[PDB]
Amino acid sequence: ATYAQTLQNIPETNVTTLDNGLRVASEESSQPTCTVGVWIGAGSRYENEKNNGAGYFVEHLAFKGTKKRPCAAFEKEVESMGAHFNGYTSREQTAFYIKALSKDMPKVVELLADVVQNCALEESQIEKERGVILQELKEMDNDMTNVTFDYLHATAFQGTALARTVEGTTENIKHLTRADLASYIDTHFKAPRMVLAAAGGISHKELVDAARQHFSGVSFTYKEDAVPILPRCRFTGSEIRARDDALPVAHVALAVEGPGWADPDNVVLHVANAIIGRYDRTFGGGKHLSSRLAALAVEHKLCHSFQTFNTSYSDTGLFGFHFVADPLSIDDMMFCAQGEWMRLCTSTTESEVKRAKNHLRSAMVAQLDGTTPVCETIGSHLLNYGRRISLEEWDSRISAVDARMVRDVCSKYIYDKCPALAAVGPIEQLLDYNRIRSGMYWI
Amino acid sequence: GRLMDRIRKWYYNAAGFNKYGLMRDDTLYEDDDVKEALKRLPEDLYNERMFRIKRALDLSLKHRILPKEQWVKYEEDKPYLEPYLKEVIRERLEREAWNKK
Amino acid sequence: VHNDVTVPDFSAYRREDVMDATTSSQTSSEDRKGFSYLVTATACVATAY
Amino acid sequence: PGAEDLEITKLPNGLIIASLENFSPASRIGVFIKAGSRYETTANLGTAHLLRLASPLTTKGASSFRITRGIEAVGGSLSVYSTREKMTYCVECLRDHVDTVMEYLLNVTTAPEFRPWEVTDLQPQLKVDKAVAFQSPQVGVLENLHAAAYKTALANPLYCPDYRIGKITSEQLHHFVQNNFTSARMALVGIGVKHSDLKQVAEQFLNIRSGAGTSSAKATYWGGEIREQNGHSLVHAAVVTEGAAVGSAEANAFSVLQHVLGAGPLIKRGSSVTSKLYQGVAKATTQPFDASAFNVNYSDSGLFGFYTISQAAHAGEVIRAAMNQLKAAAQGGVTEEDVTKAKNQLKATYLMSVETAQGLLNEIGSEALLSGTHTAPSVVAQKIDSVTSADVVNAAKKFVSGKKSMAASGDLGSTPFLDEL
Amino acid sequence: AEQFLNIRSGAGTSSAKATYWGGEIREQNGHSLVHAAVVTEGAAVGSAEANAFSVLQHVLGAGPLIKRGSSVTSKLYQGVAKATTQPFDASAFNVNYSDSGLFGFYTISQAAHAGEVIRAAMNQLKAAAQGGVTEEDVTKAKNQLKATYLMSVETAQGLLNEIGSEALLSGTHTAPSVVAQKIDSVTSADVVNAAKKFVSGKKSMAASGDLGSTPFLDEL
Amino acid sequence: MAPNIRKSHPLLKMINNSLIDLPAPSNISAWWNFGSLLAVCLMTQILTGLLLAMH
Amino acid sequence: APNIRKSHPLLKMINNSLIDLPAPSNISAWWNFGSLLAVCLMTQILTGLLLAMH
Amino acid sequence: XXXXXXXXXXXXXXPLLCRESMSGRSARRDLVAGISLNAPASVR
Amino acid sequence: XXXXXXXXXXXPLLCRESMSGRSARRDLVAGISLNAPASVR
Ligand code: HEM
Ligand code: HEM
Repeated sequence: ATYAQTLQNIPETNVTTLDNGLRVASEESSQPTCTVGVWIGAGSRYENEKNNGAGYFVEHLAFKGTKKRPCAAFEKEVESMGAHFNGYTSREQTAFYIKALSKDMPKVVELLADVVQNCALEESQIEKERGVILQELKEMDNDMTNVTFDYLHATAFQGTALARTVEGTTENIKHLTRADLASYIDTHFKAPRMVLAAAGGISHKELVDAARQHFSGVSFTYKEDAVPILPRCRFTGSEIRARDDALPVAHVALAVEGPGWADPDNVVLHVANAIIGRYDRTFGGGKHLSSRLAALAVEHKLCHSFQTFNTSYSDTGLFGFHFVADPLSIDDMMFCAQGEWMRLCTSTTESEVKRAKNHLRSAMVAQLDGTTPVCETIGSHLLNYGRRISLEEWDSRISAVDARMVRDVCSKYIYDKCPALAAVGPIEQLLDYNRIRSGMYWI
Repeated sequence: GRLMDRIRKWYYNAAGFNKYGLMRDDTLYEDDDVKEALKRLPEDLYNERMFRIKRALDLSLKHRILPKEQWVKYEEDKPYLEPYLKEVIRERLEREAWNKK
Repeated sequence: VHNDVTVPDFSAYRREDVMDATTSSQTSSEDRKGFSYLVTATACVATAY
Repeated sequence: PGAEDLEITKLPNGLIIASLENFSPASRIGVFIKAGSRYETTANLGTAHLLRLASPLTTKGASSFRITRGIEAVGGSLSVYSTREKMTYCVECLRDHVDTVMEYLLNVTTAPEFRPWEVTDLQPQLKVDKAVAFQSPQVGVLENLHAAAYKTALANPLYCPDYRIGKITSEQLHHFVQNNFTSARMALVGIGVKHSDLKQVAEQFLNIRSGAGTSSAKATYWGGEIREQNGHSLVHAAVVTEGAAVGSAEANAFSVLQHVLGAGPLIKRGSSVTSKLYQGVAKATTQPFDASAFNVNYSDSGLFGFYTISQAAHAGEVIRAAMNQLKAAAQGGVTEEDVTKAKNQLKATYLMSVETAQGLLNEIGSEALLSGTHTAPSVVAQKIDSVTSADVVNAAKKFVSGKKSMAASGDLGSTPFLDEL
Repeated sequence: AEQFLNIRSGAGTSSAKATYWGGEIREQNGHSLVHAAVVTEGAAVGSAEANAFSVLQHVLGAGPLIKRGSSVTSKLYQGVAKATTQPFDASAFNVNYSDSGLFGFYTISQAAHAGEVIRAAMNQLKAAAQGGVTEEDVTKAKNQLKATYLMSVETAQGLLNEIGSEALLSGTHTAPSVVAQKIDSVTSADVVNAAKKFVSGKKSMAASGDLGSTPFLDEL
Repeated sequence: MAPNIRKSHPLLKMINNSLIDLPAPSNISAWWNFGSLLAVCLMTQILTGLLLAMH
Repeated sequence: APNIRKSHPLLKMINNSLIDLPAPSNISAWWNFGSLLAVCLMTQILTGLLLAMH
Repeated sequence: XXXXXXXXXXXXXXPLLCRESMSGRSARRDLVAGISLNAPASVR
Repeated sequence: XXXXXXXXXXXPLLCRESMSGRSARRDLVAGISLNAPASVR
């Protein structure tokens, strides 16, 4: 038995929709354990000036008890079944999910449906999470990678909703009310914009039955059915430089505008990103690594780490790279990095992409190692693609990628484009947008 | 063959770097390969090579050579760097071939 | 913190086609770059002459 | 179609071959070895650490270049995980390129050359790898704990000591592999592979000497108190006694007591209700903290106790409170439901841990290495909940009675000494 | 001191009096020579048992008095010499602080022979506590001690320090004849008593070297 | 070594460190232009002078 | 920088070319003709200037 | 193929001050040590 | 105005008598001087 057959022999993901518009999807295996949760199409982009970080403030109060069962009871009930309750919120996607035995699946769905709907929002509890979030802000402020990527969005999509942090302003966290929080939940956590995903030893029919019971009544108006069409976000060829020479090492992120989840070019951009790859000084491969930028990074000690990313959103994205380097190795690192970008648009060989495709194949498969990462894919695939894309289909798209295509797609999104630049720390050696801008053309 | 092998011994004496107390691999021009092979040399062999060279240099500025007694015999010449140099070249040829794939 | 940091409004300096924040900046990219590069290409011609 | 069972073969060598086909598009083969710093003596400290960093170095069949280039050529990856007394060499790849990556895996573990110049160039990576791992304060006290708990074997540090960086000879690497990487101490464990192939490979290529090679001086207990004053506002602290060993009947009792006291929140940003340890301390201190149950099971020994991350001046409050919770647990304070609730939390934790490819290959290879078998998950579910409530209160009794060893690093201005508990 | 020197009067910040621990700190650094110290609580400055320990120190022996010479008077140096083969050093260690003090032995030995030296040095204090102290040994140590004190005050450093040390604590200077009285007014029993306190009291050990053969504290 | 051959090449290096990567104040005015003017004017005078001197 | 021979940006390439410049200990008289050409060039230019003035 | 990278300054060495964003880390097992050909070094 | 100096960095005596005189007669003094090498006992 080989690879080409073990992709078609993967149990297809079942999809069914309730009256209120809520979708239910499942990947059934023979797992005694399972992961099942709800992936909501809500984030900081759906927020605005005054309710920024409300969805994050909500995320703090999701596990803090519901109407049917207060904090003490809810935590005690979830812990007792050996079940793990976890969740997150991004710029365009919120999720709450549970890891438990396959037998507790219906009880779990009830527990999930209780949080998204009948959340308590105790007036006394909110006041505690005031200081909690305000501490998580001070904590995350020392994550240089975090600060940089927030700054990147803040300037790339400057003047739009995507320029906002997921956690929100200090003033907003300070002054957000129970009314504001309850408003967010009612406005955004709605059935058609939610996906109940599950993965493990779960019968799909049993899943939609327990879902049919606890995921509730139909919306009345047409307004409550329709899914909102978000206003577009404007990219800006720009830079933001937050300088601090006392900071040990500098962080730099550079990106161009992406295509969005729908675009089939997002596959090629991932193949291209696989070519350059990533590195940090613990990569045992060293100077012999296939990645040219990594090899140059080792040979010349250019950086502590570098990564390439293709963060996609609904109607846009961020194709770029990020690296961490010493104050005097920044310019040479940026030089080589932009050089490999041009090498993508100009010189990309079939030999290079034959490797890159193999890496991306192994990557997407590694992405589905467990019940939670399968559930995460499923909850996101529906929410972004409208359907599940089997590994079999991904392979077909990827295997059709050749060097001539990588050159074209990269030349389309990278070549002679005004990039977005975020630089934090001791950043003297890297200077002038015009120099960076001129590094965008001719290899 | 033993004919070419005797020609060897003739050229070795006609070359005359043994008059300076130098091994054959001492007179090797240090290109990129030889440089790398040298860095792989054990401390003792390296420190010994260093002295032989510095001695030859000192002799050369004196326009003198070593006494006939101290000349390196053809059969007593140590190819101390050649095994290292061969692997350095072998490794490089692999990379050059592996990069044209 | 850093969440309390945003980019100032550059509408006072922005070009015509990138003025609106809900409008795609890319549709008018070739238009904006094509003009400045035309100025450069012309200056090259004048210099060459 | 279908899902057929796992196979195990014990070669004439003493080598274990535990395979399992799951028809996953990704194969994952590992080489489980009974190596580690446990077998180091004062003469060759750190040779186990340098050894796992020496994986991409040249071998008798593959250059340091071809190893990295050949593996990356097929999207594969190579990694070496190791504890104080175990060493796993793992490879992941697509189902097709198993045999390709299998070569380099086999070359690394069974035929390293440890070329003196490559070894020398690798030595300073010890400084780097240690520096980034030591960024987490826990590895600080966890290494100091083993140093304060034992006198040898397990007392040896997992990461190479500073004074021996660059002073590990190329011969010491050779000797360590020759003395420990022997057939009756290893196991070729695979996933997404047919057993007939994995067996054919293990026979057609594994030649390094049979037998048991160098053995380890069994872990003598000490009971020491190592304290690091570094002014960090947060004080880490661990207090343990001799716990239980792997395979021991006494082991399951400690794991249940762990979940009774509580081991790490199960809810994001959530308080721990089931945890009598988390809750018991929360009544004593005001500020944010963390206090979990600590339990290790080694081959010939083990450690059990609590780990408290607390604020500087409130370290005393948290540590004393966390101590009282084990006292009260030994004095009988264990409900029959608490056991069944912990036995439930434990059966859960085990099961979802084997979801991952890492967790499955490890769990299979761990047992196949020690007791050359794989226990059916139903019977491991039997062996755990066949633990009485008395067995739990007994395990708590052993803590309060036995000689304690403590490791704590932080601003220990208000951190109590061990003779104050 | 008066028409120039002033500033803050009084007694100012005080010190939390030294709580005893009894710990075991060990440093593994691969040095071929292993240093090791084993002490219990001694006597404070101006204590009754202060002089008794200083005499016991010279009974056991504290540093050779002859250049490149073996130590005959030293029962510690000699007692260890019978146990080990190779070069070493083993002296009596004694500190007297204001509210506490430390007493024991310090052994510089070879790596693998650290165990031999340390155990042997331990037995010498055991045998010293079991009565093994001649009345002459005391008088011989009381002589070595009265000597050491006197020639230490030859130097300008030694004289200014000795005067200022006492003038600081007990605002007086004791006549050198009376300090010679207070020392040899120590009985032979006082010495064997001081040895008894070592074998009984809780020990604390510090050792740095290649401790591959250096014994732990619960092995003495 | 050094990555690019602009920071390396001992000829292109002082070409780089004088007319390319050379750090200059952000606010110097047009009164700082006459330096490079004198430079070009010198090369102009020398060329026009050579052409005149040949006759 | 202690002395003003290693400091002075004029005297320092004067120093690093004709004073402290590391040279092989055994180069022969065949290495003399470099500095000869240099002096000969300065000689030709001077004698040429004097001739050109007439 | 997965796992996040890191890097610190040496010679002296190289997100843990909350109750929840510092939580989840308090030693459950002992201490595993990983290192890879092309993946960031890990620790448990 | 007297006493010998030393030099080391950061970031033998193996015979019974040439390394003798060291085992701490007392314990540990720490001297530093305006113009004399840092003492240690
Ligand atoms: C900074 C550089 C120079 C300056 C300031 C300069 C200035 C002058 C001036 C003021 C004149 C007078 C011409 C007139 O007013 O009619 C002149 C003439 C002349 N110069 Fe130069 N000159 C320079 C370089 C050179 C060089 C380099 C050459 C030859 C290699 C040269 C060759 C001549 C000749 C042949 C004339 C006669 C032509 C004439 O008189 O117009 N000059 N120069
Ligand atoms: C490397 C430098 C030089 C070389 C090789 C060189 C060579 C020569 C030669 C071969 C002649 C022929 C003279 C003869 O054979 O009769 C000559 C003549 C002459 N040169 Fe030069 N020359 C150099 C530099 C200069 C310079 C710098 C100048 C003026 C600034 C100069 C000015 C003259 C003049 C005026 C003559 C005519 C005088 C004569 O013919 O003897 N020369 N040169």
